[PDB]
Amino acid sequence: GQKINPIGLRVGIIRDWEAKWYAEKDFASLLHEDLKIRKFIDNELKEASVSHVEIERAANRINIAIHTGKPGMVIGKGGSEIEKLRNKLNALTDKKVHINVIEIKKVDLDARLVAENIARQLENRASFRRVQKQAITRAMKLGAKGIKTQVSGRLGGADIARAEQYSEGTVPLHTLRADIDYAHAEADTTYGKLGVKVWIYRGEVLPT
Amino acid sequence: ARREEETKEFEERVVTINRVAKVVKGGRRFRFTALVVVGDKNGRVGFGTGKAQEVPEAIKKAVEAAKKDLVVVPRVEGTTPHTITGRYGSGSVFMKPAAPGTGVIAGGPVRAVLELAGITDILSKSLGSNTPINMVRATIDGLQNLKNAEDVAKLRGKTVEELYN
Amino acid sequence: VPKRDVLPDPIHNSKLVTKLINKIMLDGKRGTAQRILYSAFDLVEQRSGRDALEVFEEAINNIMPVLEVKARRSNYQVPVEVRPERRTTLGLRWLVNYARLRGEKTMEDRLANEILDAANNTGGAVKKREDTHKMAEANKAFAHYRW
RNA sequence: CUUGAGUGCAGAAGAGGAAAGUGGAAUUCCAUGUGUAGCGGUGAAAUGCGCAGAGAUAUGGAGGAACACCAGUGGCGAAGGCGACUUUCUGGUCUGUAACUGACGCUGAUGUGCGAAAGCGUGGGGAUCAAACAGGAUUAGAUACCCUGGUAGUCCACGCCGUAAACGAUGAGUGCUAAGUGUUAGGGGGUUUCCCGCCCCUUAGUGCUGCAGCUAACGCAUUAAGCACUCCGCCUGGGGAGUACGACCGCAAGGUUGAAACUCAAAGGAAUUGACGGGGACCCGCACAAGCGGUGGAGCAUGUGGUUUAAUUCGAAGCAACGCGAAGAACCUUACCAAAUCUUGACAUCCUUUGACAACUCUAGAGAUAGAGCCUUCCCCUUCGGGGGACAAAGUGACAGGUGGUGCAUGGUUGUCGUCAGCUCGUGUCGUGAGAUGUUGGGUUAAGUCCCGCAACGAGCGCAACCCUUAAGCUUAGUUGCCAUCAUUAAGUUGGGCACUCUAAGUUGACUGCCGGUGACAAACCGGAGGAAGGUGGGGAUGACGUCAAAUCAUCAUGCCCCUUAUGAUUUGGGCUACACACGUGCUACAAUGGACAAUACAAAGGGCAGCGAAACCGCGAGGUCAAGCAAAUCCCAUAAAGUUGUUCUCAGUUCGGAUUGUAGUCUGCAACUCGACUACAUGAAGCUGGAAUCGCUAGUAAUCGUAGAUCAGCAUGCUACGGUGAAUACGU
Ligand SMILES: [Mg+2]
Repeated sequence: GQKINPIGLRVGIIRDWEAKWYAEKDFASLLHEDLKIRKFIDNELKEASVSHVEIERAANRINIAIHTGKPGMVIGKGGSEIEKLRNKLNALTDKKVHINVIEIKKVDLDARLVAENIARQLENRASFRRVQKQAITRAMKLGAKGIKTQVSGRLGGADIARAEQYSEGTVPLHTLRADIDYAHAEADTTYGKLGVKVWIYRGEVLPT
Repeated sequence: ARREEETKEFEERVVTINRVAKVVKGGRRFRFTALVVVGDKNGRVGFGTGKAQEVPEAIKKAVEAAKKDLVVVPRVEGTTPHTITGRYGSGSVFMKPAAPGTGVIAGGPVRAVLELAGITDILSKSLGSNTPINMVRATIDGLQNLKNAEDVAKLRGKTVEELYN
Repeated sequence: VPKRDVLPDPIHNSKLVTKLINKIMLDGKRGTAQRILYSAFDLVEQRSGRDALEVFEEAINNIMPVLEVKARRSNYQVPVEVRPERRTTLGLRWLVNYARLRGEKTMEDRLANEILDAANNTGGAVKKREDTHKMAEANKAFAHYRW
């Protein structure tokens, strides 16, 4: 309790993992191989604002793909960048890779992108409300059945913390065939720290 | 409603806000509010109100109900025809016309009213209660029970210019 | 809310045995009660030669209340008929519970003494009958004009 | 002059008043007859009355007070008030009438008088009822409620006080303005043979619902709180205070008149929402009952408190902290303490400066460490430099670090109210408004579940499902699984087989869904069949808006604040585990369903690669040698135990129990001294079912037996799952 994330509930049925490889019971070498991948990507995230990266892993190789709204940041002009990133990766990965960018579609309706965005306007001291109303508003143009959008902490860089939410549309949550994009974020200006809890719902579909 | 028309010019104008509560066990659910008047300052004005969990919602809803109720407000010479006293729920009121060049003299709310119905020079003192609402309802009660020379001499068998203010 | 019966037991052929063994089964050892009871119906016939159903059925009539009380409200308490289910349940319940209270060292001597004395209208089972039927159906006057 | 007012004339009614008179029941007191042992009272009792015969029962006597039915939102009167009846005297009112006088009227200061009950005087009376009082009881106490008695007084007459929620908290009088509907005394008319019956109308008071309108709202509405006029009285924030001084009246208590000082920023009305009620209606729940078993006693383990301490490391504290974080405390961990030790530091990034990196011994030291030998050695790319992952010791400013405080500044995370069934938003309506409306009512459900009805229509979150698991079957596939047909065998071990079991994949099925009744035909309830499984089939996961300024800065992250040659650092040893005591959690006991010995059958689930430890051998034993198979349906963990059959025991602090202590040994780890675990011998504790209070649980449940794992050099009575045996009761709210 109290509530949970849907993703650890919907997983097992309607989402594969962000990470995939052979068990053999030796995980720790390979899972904490993945762990540094999970670290370094922040230095793409800061410019890219990516949703999620997969790691498929065949026997002798690695195959990943980063979900972005901004390809041009990471692809380089004509490929100037991803090779550089392979170079800075092999130095610690200590094994080959075929990093293969992926674009995510209806590109900016996504969750971690948009949660990150509203955090970004809270970084430069945007007032809280317009962020949320414009979030839901543009979301509703782009097509969706319902959205929730939340913030916590000391609003307006002010006294004891609060939390609100401006949801619209139906947000089927305690059901089990949803395929919703939950995320989370953080941001500091001067006082403590500010997180969020975005949500969406965009139609019912399985991975088979 | 009655008969909002969105066609004239408009100038919304705000009089107050409260923070107003309904206590349910545990917390205290409260709902900001506001009153509004809307007129063309050319011969039309009326109030409008509403409540919401947030201001812009409240004021906008108020304005949507605002246009829906109106009075014609017989005006003459950039001035009201004569003097009355309005009365509604102990929010009495008293107006009087004026030598021009004065400007409306009155309190905050009523000033926002008559300044929005395009009246220029007039004298008043609010009376009874100081509460903003029934003050206004006093005003428009009087303006609703108000007449000009054409409004009257029509009725009486005779006609103006043997009689005029 | 109904009863969910126990079927027969064909040792020795009857059903009250079936309802009996289960109460003696302290801590879920059904074979021990099975043994000592069945032997009790060997020995009760051995001493005082007769049938097991004579001593058993007759006793569990002799120790079997048919009128009884219950409290409610000051302190008043309705005299109340006993359902046949609870009738036998009380007979056997207080039967074993006092059959304990004899105080012998033997598995079955205590029982044969119990129901063969009960079948002679003696033993604390019969005294329990007489006490319950004493306070009951002696103060009936006040609590009887009710359900 | 007659329309206001008053007088008439003919009428109607009435608990209108004062005095006298009469009568029945009933209470009581006494007397008598009858007759015995209780009466009377309470929630339970007691005190009292009673064998001197009560009470109860019958007769008759006295005596005071009140008057059953009738009695009604009915009447009367100026109010207070007035209810048995009859007489005497006597006040006003309403109608009709209209001759009669012709404005004589309304209000009313100061004055004058009547005025509930209590109270007072003087005198009579004294049946009940009953302040004060006594006794009893309850109660911590009860001079209070309760009970038994019980005086003044209630009562009458003459006098006196002279007030009240004296209320409709609404001054008197006149006049105008929608209806409906009853009621009381009358009047006119039509119908009726006769109205006495029916109807229509009109006056006077009387009650209710209601518009116009008023009012802040509730509400009033021809009996105005409406529309107005006259006259009178009265108010100017609350406490101080109806107090004080003074006057006046009074037999007296006290009544009338009636301030101030100081002091407060409120006092207060009406209505909405929420909570609450020892207020009410309904339903549900291991909430009660019906039942079983336990804690509390006895000893042990574990944790908190305390005590004590160089330190006994911090947090958590009613449920909603106390076998929690801590799913592993010799060191390590460990934060705390003593000692020796350090300064870009234990450690991370940056610049220089280099360099691939290092190891084994000696010394000193407890280690930390250094003191010397020794050798780490430009490896990927070089054309003499260089570039590089990566080393380097030194400088080294930025720095680094803080288990350093604030969880009442925060993110994140989690409990709890509670899987309780509810909580909210839009549009529109009402309301001056806060708010209400929906979401209410009838019916219905485990469910704001659903139908119907309704100034409400819709949406969302929520329950349900949606998913995992479970109950049966069909297809598919057959090794390591199985062996039915057979052969063979220690043995399914192998030939052969995949029929069955099984293994995991796909699909069928259960949905008021089929029938019958009931029911607003509907929802839904009840029963019937079928099927393995009927009304969410069992279970799990899932936890609304929010609450407790709940918990965590010590998982982490972090604002602010603070430390810095130490609030940072390394190491050895130590403690986190103390011990007059209490508390809570749990274990084993207090023995014959029992104890000891021997034989003997039935599982499920999960783990094993530097780990499972098969066989055999030694040893009483923990264990030891030894090594086969084993990355697993293969082989090992791993006998399952309870049970079942047998022998013995025959009620003892016992062959009960199994604490504590000494000795002898096993393994792990360097080393088991604080402080590991384990076996063997000997010891042989308290304790013979648990007080006051108290917890768990409704069927595979409780009760009860053992197994596997995580954490793990060694160490779990605890935690999690796993199955085995397996019940009693559920009258009912
Ligand atoms: Mg009348």
